[PDB]
Amino acid sequence: CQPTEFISRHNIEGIFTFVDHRCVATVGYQPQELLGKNIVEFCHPEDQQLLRDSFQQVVKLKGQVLSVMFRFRSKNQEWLWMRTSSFTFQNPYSDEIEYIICTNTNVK
Amino acid sequence: KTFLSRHSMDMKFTYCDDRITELIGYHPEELLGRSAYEFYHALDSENMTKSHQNLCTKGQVVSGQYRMLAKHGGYVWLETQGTVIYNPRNLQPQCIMCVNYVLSEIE
Repeated sequence: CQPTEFISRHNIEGIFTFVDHRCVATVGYQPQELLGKNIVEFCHPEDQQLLRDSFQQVVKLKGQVLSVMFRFRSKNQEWLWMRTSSFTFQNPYSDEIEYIICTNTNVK
Repeated sequence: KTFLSRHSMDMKFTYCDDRITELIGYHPEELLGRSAYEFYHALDSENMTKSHQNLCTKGQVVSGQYRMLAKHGGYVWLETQGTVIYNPRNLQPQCIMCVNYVLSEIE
């Protein structure tokens, strides 16, 4: 079995470049399904802006983790309360954000 | 470049970014389930333990450049910032998010 928590390498647009093989036990979605898709597409319509806003906040933080709590859509197309903690990977050489992760921790 | 390192339980590798194969040489899936302490440096192992214990009681801490043991007995001088995420249900340490920063080469 796998824990109800996973990460994914996504850009500032929420586009999943590579998802960790744990989402199957979290929401049931396959990593390849998120690949090339925006996190906002599987996010609660009324909380899509909340996600977007938080994503822009982490870009302003540059090297800090921001945890946003909303209702993510599972493989059952249901809305579950999940807290996504995103961290902006800042290049140690020069100021540059390579990618942003997303620690999806199920709440209740 | 940077590298995402996931550590849980005994601070082992729960998940490793694919970029680890470009620095340490160890395949991301190969570290999955193996003890990190096994290759936790040689003389810089204390540094990891000390920072780990401190991190677990601080939440987020930055570990200085240490000699990261590669898959060929090499020591990559990389800096790493760790952030322990907590579970919002049972309120307990979930997984440690370690952001590795590539600065120097391999010793």
